Amino acid sequence: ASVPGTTTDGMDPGVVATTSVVTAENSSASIATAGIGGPPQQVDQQETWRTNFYYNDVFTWSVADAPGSILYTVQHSPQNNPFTAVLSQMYAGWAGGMQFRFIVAGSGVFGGRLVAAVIPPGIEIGPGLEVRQFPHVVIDARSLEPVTITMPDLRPNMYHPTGDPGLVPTLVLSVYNNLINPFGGSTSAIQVTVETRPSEDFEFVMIRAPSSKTVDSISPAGLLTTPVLTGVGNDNRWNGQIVGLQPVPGGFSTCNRHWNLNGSTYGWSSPR
Amino acid sequence: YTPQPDRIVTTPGTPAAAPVGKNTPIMFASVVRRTGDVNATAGSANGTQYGTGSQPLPVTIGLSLNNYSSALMPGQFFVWQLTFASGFMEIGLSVDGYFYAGTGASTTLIDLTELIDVRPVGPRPSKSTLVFNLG
Amino acid sequence: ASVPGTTTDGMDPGVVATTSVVTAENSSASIATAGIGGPPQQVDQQETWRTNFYYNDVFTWSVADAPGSILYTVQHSPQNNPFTAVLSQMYAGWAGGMQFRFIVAGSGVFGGRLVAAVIPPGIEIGPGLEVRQFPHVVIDARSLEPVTITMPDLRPNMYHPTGDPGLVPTLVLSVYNNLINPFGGSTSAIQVTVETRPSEDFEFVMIRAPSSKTVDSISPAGLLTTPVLTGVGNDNRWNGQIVGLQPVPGGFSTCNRHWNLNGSTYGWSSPRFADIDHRRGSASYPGNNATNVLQFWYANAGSAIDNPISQVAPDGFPDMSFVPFNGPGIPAAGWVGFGAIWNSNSGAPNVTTVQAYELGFATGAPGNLQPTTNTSGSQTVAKSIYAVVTGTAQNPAGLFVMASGVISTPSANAITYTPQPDRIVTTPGTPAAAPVGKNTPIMFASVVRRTGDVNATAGSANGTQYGTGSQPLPVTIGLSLNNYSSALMPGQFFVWQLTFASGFMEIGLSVDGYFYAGTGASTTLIDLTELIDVRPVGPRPSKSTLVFNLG
Amino acid sequence: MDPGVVATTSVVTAENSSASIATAGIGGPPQQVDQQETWRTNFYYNDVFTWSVADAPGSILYTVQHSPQNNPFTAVLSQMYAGWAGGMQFRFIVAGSGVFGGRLVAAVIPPGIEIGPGLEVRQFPHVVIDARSLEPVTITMPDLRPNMYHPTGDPGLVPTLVLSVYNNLINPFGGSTSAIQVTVETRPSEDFEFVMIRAPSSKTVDSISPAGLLTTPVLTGVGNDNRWNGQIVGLQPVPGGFSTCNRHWNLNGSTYGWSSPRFADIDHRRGSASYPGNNATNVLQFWYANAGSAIDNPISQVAPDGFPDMSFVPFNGPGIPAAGWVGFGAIWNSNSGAPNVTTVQAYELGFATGAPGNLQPTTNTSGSQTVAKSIYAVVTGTAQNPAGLFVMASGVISTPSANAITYTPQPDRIVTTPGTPAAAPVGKNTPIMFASVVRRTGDVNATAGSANGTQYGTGSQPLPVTIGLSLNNYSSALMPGQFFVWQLTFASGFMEIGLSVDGYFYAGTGASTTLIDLTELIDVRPVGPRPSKSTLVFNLGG
Amino acid sequence: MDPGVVATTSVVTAENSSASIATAGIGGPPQQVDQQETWRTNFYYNDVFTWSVADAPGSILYTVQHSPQNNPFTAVLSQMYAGWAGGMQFRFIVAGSGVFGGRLVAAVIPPGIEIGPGLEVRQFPHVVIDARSLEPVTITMPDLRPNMYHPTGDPGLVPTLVLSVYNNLINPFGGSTSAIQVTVETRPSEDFEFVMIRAPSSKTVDSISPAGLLTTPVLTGVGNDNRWNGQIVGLQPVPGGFSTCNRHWNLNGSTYGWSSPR
Amino acid sequence: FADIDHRRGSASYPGNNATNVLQFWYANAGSAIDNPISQVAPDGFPDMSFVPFNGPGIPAAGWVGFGAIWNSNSGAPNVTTVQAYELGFATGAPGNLQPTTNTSGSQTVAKSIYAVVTGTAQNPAGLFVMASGVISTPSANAIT
Repeated sequence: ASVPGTTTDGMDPGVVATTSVVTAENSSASIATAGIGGPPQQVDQQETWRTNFYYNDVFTWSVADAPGSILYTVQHSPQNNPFTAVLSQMYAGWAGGMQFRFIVAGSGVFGGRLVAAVIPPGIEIGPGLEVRQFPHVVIDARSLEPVTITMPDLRPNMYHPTGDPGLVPTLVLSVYNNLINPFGGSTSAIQVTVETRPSEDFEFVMIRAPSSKTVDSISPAGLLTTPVLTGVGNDNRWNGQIVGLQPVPGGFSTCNRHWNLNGSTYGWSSPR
Repeated sequence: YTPQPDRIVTTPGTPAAAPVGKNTPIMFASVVRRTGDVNATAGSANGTQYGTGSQPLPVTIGLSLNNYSSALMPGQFFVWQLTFASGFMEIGLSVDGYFYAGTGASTTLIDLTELIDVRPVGPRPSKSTLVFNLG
Repeated sequence: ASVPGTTTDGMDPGVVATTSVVTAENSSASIATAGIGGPPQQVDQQETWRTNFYYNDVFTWSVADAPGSILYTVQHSPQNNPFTAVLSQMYAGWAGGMQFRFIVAGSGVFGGRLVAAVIPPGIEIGPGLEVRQFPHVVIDARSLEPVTITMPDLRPNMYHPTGDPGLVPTLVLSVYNNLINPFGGSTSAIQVTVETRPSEDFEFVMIRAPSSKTVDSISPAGLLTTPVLTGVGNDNRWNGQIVGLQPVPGGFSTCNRHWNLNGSTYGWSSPRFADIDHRRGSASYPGNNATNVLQFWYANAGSAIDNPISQVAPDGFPDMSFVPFNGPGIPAAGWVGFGAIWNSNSGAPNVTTVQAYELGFATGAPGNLQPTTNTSGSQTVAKSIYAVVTGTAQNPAGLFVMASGVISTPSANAITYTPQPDRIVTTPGTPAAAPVGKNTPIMFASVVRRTGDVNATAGSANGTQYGTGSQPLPVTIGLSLNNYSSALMPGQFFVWQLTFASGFMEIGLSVDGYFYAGTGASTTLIDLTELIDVRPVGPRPSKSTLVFNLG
Repeated sequence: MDPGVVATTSVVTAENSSASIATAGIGGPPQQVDQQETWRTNFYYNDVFTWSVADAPGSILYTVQHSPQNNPFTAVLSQMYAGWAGGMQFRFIVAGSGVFGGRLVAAVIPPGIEIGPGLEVRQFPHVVIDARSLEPVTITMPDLRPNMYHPTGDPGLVPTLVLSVYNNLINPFGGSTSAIQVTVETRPSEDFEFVMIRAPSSKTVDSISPAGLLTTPVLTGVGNDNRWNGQIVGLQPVPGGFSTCNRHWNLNGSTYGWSSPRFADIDHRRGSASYPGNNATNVLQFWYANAGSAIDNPISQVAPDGFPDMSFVPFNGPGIPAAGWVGFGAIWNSNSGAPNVTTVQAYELGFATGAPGNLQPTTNTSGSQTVAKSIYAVVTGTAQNPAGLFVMASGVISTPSANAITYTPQPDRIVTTPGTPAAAPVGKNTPIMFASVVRRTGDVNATAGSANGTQYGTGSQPLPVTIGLSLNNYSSALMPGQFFVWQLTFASGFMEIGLSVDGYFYAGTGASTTLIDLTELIDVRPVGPRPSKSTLVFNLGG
Repeated sequence: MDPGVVATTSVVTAENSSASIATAGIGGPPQQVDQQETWRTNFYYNDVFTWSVADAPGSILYTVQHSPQNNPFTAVLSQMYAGWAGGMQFRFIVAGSGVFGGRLVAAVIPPGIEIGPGLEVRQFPHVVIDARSLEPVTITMPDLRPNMYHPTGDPGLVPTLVLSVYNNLINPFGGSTSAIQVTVETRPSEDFEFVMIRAPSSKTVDSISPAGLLTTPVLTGVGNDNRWNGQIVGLQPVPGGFSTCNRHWNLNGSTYGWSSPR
Repeated sequence: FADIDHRRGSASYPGNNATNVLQFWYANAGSAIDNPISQVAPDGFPDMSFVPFNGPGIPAAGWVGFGAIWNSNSGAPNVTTVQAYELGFATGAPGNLQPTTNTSGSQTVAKSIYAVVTGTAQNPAGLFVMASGVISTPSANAIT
């Protein structure tokens, strides 16, 4: 009695594609050296946030992208999942893997393949990075079942602290083979959606008070929120409603009332 | 817009916002009234006047209280997703504090009146094209 | 034995996809809870109204819909199934889940996925809602077998009263991935049909009289039928038959006889074409001779003490900005009317001055008369367009103007529809119609006589003048009494289906009282001559584009 | 004991229940058969009929056929089922009194029998219902059919239930109370079932029997007349009768007259114009045409659309005429008409004979001529032979001084076309006429307060009723000889209002000419058809 | 038979009694549930309403909500209990006469329905009450609620009991007597229970509906006017009307005039 | 904290000479059709009662902001009538100036506190005043 591949459950991983970085000794070492933070917390395997896949990002794959061109890049972090980012406000450290589910919304008439490799930490990410010379999994554009890969937690640290996570692996989806629409025309692009889920060895180690360093001090996610860019936030020059974005093709250099990510300024004005 | 990059007073020592690939620096526009026309607001028949700033005021307020040194290594963007009524587009934040969106050599002002959802996606490399399509 | 999958029975679900909320002990905690209404009514899992899937709503899925764009969202209600909606007027409360079966009309050459999530009842649904971060399933556009998604009854209440259900879960089926049609050409959309069958735990509890009134604002499907368009039914500014709809690109704002979903008006002028009467206001005339002059009446905006709705204008005074004119040349458009002057203190109207007067709102009377845009800080004005041999100059004076109006045109050939969107006055604090997506606001035209030509007939001898109004008067009459605050969820519109002789056009009605159509950037008047019948569809969100299949 | 408890109860079956269920399997399984449902174990209201003392023993009061519209919940279930079979239980509740006496017959007539005066119900298998009975009498209607099931929309031959007088109603008092009300309550029997589910879009009964068209606000809110667009504040009876045919629509899809139901405009193109006096300064313009020259009106040729159907009053000189119909308007020349600037005035229109000499009022439209004379002075007067009028549709009443003349029109001034049905008082019932407060020329500020009684203008029937009747055909929706009756409930009383096959409205006031105010009126309610011999109730607040 | 004997009796339950008691355990054990108590096995006076001949058939005479203030002993028990659940039994006693006639409708309106002129009670599951009836007609009000229990002070959605005219009252005499009195008697049902005991200092109804302010001695003893401080000996009617605004206080906390009450 | 902007507010100057005159601007409340929330007053208007003051006398505990008057036919502000204008509510503008609290029947009344050469007497004129305000004090000593 069957389920049509066309439709997938949220708990359904699809086809589990393995990679040479994903091993048993890596997982056993991950748990054995994550135990220094204490017992594993939020480890109950029947929770809704641990079994279901939740949306991370979507991206466009077109026929104008050469092979080796990187389309999608995710750093290993608990901010990828929307539920481990909420559980990280009350825990002082995290350790373990994460699973990424890819759904390629192509038909049988398309051609070309994606590639998927887990970059070890310490490697620069950008153009000239040859994904296809890593341990990799190819993904066809005519794939119907979703394909999933596990990101192993390849760390030099024992655990990752919440404020400073340290060095983390990176997952890249680049063009393995050029997408080819045999037809010819303006309708030459497809979309691939990434859903993320914590693995079986993902855990948080020690608890901490949420009145500690808050979400405005560990990541700048709350600096740009929804009402700020619509009718609340003002510029740092004129005190007016931000109603547009003006691109500068030649570049500029603003010194006064401009703060970097190091909490410093080169100007002469307080932030008001 | 008045704050043209050819006339901005800058102390010696600040980093420069340079275009990285197809990504280009952006500056946050706002309607600023003039001494040529008091009643000139957005959509005026006399012509709207735009005042542009480098960062939003809540962003530079929150940047002056906290430190994100262990959040973005040099050469990485922090990217938010801005979805509109028609399309969606992405802006990114550098280490120096400048905002980067990928439009290439285009200088058209973004309308920004149909913005509905602003959400973050996390750290991304600097030499990657942020997706921009208003339709 | 063997079905191929191309043919599915009405009792056939196909593939069943439960996301994370269809649990057995949830159904057990819902069945034992709903006994507070007594024995469960209409529970028998052999009846043909609850074992077969039935049509609820069909909707299109174009290639222009971005991921996350809302295609089809319904709340948990008996109205999602036709026989359950029939028994909903028979019963007085319900509890239990419902099965939603989706059929995708797509070939194997299409591509793209459709997400489907069950929203918990406490979540406000609007622009900032992200659907794909909920427990969901995806449905491909190449789905041959139908997919059923059972929406359970998650509720903080015991049972759901039909009058006040409180908090109900919501099924949202939005775009997961862009539908691709790798072929170019005219084919850029497919269709998805939603079938609905009540679940194994659906039940009704109490009886009530057939269709007894209820706290739940009734669905506004009865205030707009077919005759309204091709028969009786008049306008808001004038009393004429609606001969067509015209789309205005940019928007407009009318706040005279306009009532919102929540029964309220922002302005004067109760919905009835009676007459215009005032008592306080001054009359004056130019010229040293009191013979063959033009009378000049004005009062300030706020002396309408007898008006029980708002003080800013007398009842029936039109919302037309004044066109300033001087001399024997008659003005271009405006609101004239056959009327007279009258004095106060038990005074009857004067015999020798009955004439056509044009009315309006001015600023700076009686000097440099200027047109007025805002109602606040203004003054109402009225002056004759023809010659009358007498003038009165008493400080207490008033008008008597018939309520039906016409448009004064100097040469009167083709002209322009009146009033324009730049000529309608507005009270402060008005809501403004804006074009959302490809949907533009529309405005209903009618045939109105002119002072230059008495024969303003729709035939030969010059094109006609189309007088335009905001919403029809039977809609305002039926909506000035009832309250529809909970009938339609804000951010969507109640869409109907007009059926012409060679096509169809969908018309939506928002929460502001305005009407929307997906004509696009066109100013072409659409003629209602071949319109046959009107069938209601129901709630549909603003991201969906209405069809414009015209012959 | 019929409470809201768990309850044992007893759902009484029918005599042919074993063969009703078995042969109704041709539609498949029986649907909505479950004996614990609370729509099947309770009696619900079906109809009320009036049993008066003036009825013969054996005269039929209440007749109804076997149908699922006899129950409020089987009729609700009937839109989603294309076929039904099974019996029904009827309960009769009498209002009655201890001092009243007389019996009734309830019996089930088998199919193939005519129902009328010749039918003798007392020899059928029946039950007897007293007037003074406390416990309501229950009868069961078996489903005696020549078919296997009754499809909705064409049910075939059905049994009939007939209520006849066994002994005539006696009141030992005398007058005052001379009628009683009996309530029929209807419950499905044991063998009642539905078969063969259908889409609810399919509908059979589309004639409410003129019902949903007259709701309550129509009278305590919106609602206008047929003469002016005035708000309805009163009903006033007239004894003797009246005739109206302008915007008066009968129960079929027809009318006898002009003037489509809309207050837009009056426009006529061809007709002669004149003015008296040798001086063409400060005169009264007089326009005339004959009856039958209206080519542009597609309904009737006798008048332009919107012309008032009143008789012209003969007046001359500077005196303002009493009563009448005036409206603001102007005269326009032909040949791509642009009107003359120097003539816009109030004009009194109407019907005369012998224009422009000795003007006499007219009663019949045949042999008459339409006239239009100004009441106020105008500085120019034309006399061109092709000329027309353009008069607004809403009108006011011209008056010499203030005070209050009478309600206008009187029943004798109203013009009729040949072939018009006349209102006649039948029994103690008498026709009514809907009143509205209208503005006048002697006093513009005719607010309903002090400074004499305000002027009342009366039309025939409400406009909502004219609009909702024009489209639909009701040739069988009301059985001739009866009227459809609504039940108005005030704050301190109630009244029954009827509606015949001719569009007229009736109330049982008798010989009284007093206006009845809908100030304290709250709600109306449909009842159904009821015969003309029954007097409508007049338990008002007085 | 309702005497002061040992008695067998019959305390008639409700249709949803199995689910009313079980879900009311969220407040703990059920309190004041004992079927031999004499405040639960007898009918007591609740309200009287006048049914006149000048009322339309279907006009609402008596409307009341499901509440423990409908019984004189559950309202007494209500000050020491912060929550109740369960049904109630209503009995209607008509004064009537043999010469009077006409029926009434008693039915339980489910929650979520407006109560007024548009409501049609005759198509509800109901009981019929004659004017000339000897034995009083009993209806049971089930506790149909969207909550588990009704806390006192904010009971939520409750069913409503509506008395409407089935057939209008007729008097074949003429004038004189043109109204009748109907007495409503109220008894708790089988599943009625209290939960979650509270201090009696807590109070909900503090407006007597202007009641305890006018007692009897106010008129046959102490009591003064608003103009002079004179003892009240009479009431005198006036036809046509009058206006007083000096020490005349309306039902809100306001007046239109001077002269504080002293 | 945005600027105060109002169209068609009456402006005048007392006397006949236009040397060291004090600029007077007033507009009735309920006529400022500029906000989507209410028409009682323009945006950024302080909720302060006007303390009356004449001649060369600095007012006290008052909301003074830097402002100018523009012609409504063009929108261009006038050159010389840029001063620190007291912003508040008053009851009677052409006669004696008195403070007020209620908005019904009061009027938005603005007046400069230092001497301005000449001044616009145009009746449909408009008033612009910047967002933030400083304190009008007769002396250098602080108050409550």
